[PDB]
Amino acid sequence: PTVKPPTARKFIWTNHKFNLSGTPQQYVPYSTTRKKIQEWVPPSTPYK
Amino acid sequence: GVRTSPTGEKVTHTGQVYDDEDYRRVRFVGRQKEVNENFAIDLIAEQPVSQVGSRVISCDGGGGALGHPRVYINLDKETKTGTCGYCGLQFRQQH
Amino acid sequence: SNLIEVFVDGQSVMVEPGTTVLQACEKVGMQIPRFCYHERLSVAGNCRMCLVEIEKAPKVVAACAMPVMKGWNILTNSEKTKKAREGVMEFLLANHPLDCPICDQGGECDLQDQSMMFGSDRSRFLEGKRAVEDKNIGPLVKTIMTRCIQCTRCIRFASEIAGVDDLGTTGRGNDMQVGTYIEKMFMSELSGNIIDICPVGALTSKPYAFTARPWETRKTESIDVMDAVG
Amino acid sequence: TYKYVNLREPSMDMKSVTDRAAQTLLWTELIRGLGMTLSYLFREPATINYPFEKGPLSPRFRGEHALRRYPSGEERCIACKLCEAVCPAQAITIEAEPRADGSRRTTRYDIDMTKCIYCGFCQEACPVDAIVEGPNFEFSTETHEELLYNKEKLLNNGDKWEAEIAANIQADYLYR
Amino acid sequence: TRPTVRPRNDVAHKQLSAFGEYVAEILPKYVQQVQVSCFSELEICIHPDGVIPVLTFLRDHSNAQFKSLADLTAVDIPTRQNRFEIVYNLLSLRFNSRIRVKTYTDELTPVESSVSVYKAANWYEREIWDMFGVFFANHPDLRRILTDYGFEGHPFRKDFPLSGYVELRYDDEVKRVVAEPVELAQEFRKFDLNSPWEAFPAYRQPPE
Amino acid sequence: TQLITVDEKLDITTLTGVPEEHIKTRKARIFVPARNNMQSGVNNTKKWKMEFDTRERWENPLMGWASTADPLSNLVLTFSTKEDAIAFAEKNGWSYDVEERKVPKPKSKSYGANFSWNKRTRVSTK
Amino acid sequence: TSVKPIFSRDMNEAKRRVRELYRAWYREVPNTVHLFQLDISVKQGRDKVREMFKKNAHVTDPRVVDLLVIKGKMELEETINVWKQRTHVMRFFHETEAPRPKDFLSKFYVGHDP
Ligand code: SF4
Ligand code: SF4
Ligand code: SF4
Ligand code: SF4
Ligand code: FES
Ligand SMILES: [Zn+2]
Repeated sequence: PTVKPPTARKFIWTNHKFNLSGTPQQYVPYSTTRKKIQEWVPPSTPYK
Repeated sequence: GVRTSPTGEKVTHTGQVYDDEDYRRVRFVGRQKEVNENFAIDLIAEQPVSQVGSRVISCDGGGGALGHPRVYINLDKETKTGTCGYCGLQFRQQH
Repeated sequence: SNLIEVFVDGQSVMVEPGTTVLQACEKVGMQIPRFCYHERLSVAGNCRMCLVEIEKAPKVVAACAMPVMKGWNILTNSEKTKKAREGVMEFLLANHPLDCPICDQGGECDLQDQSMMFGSDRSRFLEGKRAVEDKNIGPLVKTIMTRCIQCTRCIRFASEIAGVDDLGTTGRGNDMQVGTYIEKMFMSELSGNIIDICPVGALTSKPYAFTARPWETRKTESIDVMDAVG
Repeated sequence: TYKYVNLREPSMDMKSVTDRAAQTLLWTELIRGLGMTLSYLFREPATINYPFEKGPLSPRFRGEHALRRYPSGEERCIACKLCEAVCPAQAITIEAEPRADGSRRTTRYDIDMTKCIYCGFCQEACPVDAIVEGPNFEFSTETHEELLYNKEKLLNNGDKWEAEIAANIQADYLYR
Repeated sequence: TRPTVRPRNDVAHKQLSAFGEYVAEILPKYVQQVQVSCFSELEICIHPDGVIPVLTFLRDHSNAQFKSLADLTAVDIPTRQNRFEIVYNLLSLRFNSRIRVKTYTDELTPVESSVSVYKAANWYEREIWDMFGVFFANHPDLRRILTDYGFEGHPFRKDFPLSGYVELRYDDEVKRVVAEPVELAQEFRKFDLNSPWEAFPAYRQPPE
Repeated sequence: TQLITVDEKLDITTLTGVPEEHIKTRKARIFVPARNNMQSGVNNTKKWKMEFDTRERWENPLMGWASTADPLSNLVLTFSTKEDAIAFAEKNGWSYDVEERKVPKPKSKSYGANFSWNKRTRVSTK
Repeated sequence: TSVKPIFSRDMNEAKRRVRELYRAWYREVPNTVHLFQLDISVKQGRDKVREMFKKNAHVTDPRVVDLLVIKGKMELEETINVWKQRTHVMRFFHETEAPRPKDFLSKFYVGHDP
């Protein structure tokens, strides 16, 4: 790769952080979705 | 190019962040909530809207058989830009 | 007693006089493929898919709107019937864009199903592929008129059930825009019904537009509410 | 046409039977087996020094599950669900929403790396070639949570490199 | 037609037709159907009484050897009063031909234990007893093969769902592995893929 | 050998092995699957599908999924007639509901009456 | 409407075979609790044996009773040998609650099961 190193793409990291398991810095999964059913809010305004 | 939640962590490109009365925040404790910090909404606006000097034009996306198939889009909107659904980038016309 | 014999593939069956060839084939079980016929509207003949080789005639005739003469013999699986269907299917798929990933009828198309079960396996027509600029019909119905195959079914539905008369053909040649001329927000009752009339992915639901694809869902019995008819 | 083994007889010539009896009494072909094994002793061993010399591979290895994106552009996927339909393990799970740009997009795109059998059907089924079987095969995961990838893990896995995946696809876009 | 399509050999078609007509006309007591496929492999459709005489006749008689026995599967079909299908498969060593002996059977009435005439059907009968429930009458040893011991339910039926009714897990309270009712981790989406529009016109059954 | 046989009902729910709650609580539905209206094709008709009622499908909070404790939820049995459908559902034990079949009623459509003279039937566009 | 029966003609031989099978299971239990080294007294095991016999006590088709005789005899063979280990014999019991009651009220606080 001293013959053709690069690519013409402006998003590649400048770190290349390696296999990072068994650290305080690794991956956890979660839900990449917004609110499902949107529960109701009671009115703060009272009566009686 | 990211926002930051009022809880103090990074939101995603989708507004999916948590409230104060959750527990998946506490399963995020100790290990980093990863987020791709290079979004996709703002990368469209940095592109030059090409002004092609014809009427009805073509789009492939940088490479034959490497990208999305041929879509031929129309440019008859005299003030609006024709948008490829695949590419996501705009066009104009100049006779 | 007022019955005419048709020999569908040699099998004789009695048909009420005056009705179409296609209802006789649906009586015996056959489905001649169709794009501009529907079992609720008037019978136009603009899609050319309904063809059939009726014997002792050198010319293939339609079966969407053919009256039944006495004692037919109907060949639905002959040679030039299949050649006519492959030809017409190859004609339809020319000026129709590559949108089957992003089109909102991936599981519920009609060009896809009938192009598999009757069409060719290779294409032609290297150049061309015109494009029609879309409209903004309403906030209820998303509209891309490029996928419109000009089949004249939303027009007949509007003018004969909706009674609104806000849809029309415009132009000649390839350039026949089906739509509304005056940039008017087409708003009426039963305008939600037009997104199931349109057999291709040209008139889809606006709020639903990109949330599923119809093989993942499962279908479930239910009853209409907030209306007295159900 | 056939060629069957073991049809002879032990000979009745005294020389042949005393050669077989010499093999019996004198451990001869056992020593010839020792000679063959010493002849493979004096070869040079074909071991690769693993963490410094990694093993040979193909241009079309099926690895890492990294997404791609457009040249100087946005995300390549569509949420058209073809990969989820073809996925035989049914490990793909997609929830789509469109965004403010008008073009259709996603919300959730999960691969169960536990369930993924690493076929290539999602590589060959994507009409825009968004999901690609990645180059490298180094996962080695402690917990069981970390083998459940989100869209952001896949995009960071595809933005830690694309030039590798771009080199592989530009090498072999002609076969598939 | 001439490329891209596997041709058929009408010589073997006529030969298997004449042979099946011969077998059907010389065993009238138990024969209902002798059907020939397009690809010329014979199927003989049989009442569940003459299993032992038809197999003894088809092991011998020197007009058809068929010493070789293969599989037996009773593929489960609802909307039949007699549901299951025993499919013997017979191969001749001298002749290079294959005949599928399909006898039908119900849920409870046994077929007559082909292990007495073909020694290769022992584990076949035991296995299909475990997986279906087709009993075999006067068989030496009937146990469970290809299931767990404490499991029951005959899982290759259509009434048994894809996920089983049990789910094992270890626990430390009772220090062992126990079974709980099933708790999936994902739904197993059974998609709708039956598309309309009649891809095969030659197989249109006559309706009511 | 033509033995004593009685001609009665069947009780196969003891032998199918599935426990009592999934036997007697869930109720089958025998229906002809209706035509998916965005297409127009009745090849997907002509069968009697047996399905079960759906039950709870919560959210697995680690991935945003749909788990369920329902083994019988994902069955469908394709049948040829309603008679053998009811015979099977009463053979195997569980309670059931049977609907009937609905067909397109034969109309009498004609292009020549679509171009009429003194009737109000007139296409007004073609 | 001719059906070949399995073993029995009427319910007499069915009752005879099933009480024979119960006699065998009665004299088979203490050998199992001595062999597999279980953790349960003889009384509780015999009570759940007679419970499992009393569960299906209302089936009158003799073919079905014969087929359950065959099922119980297969399990008796595979428990009188040392094939089925400790896990399956404990799996016959239900000590891993599942305490899910059959009220209406407690079925209402943990709902969706009428
Ligand atoms: S209507 Fe949609 S799915 Fe059908 S052929 Fe056109 S683009 Fe493809
Ligand atoms: S919009 Fe749809 S229904 Fe109307 S003519 Fe076009 S294809 Fe036909
Ligand atoms: S097949 Fe490709 S474009 Fe379609 S959902 Fe999968 S990754 Fe996205
Ligand atoms: S490689 Fe196979 S199992 Fe893995 S995600 Fe792709 S299609 Fe699914
Ligand atoms: S149905 Fe369209 S032409 Fe007859
Ligand atoms: Zn494009």
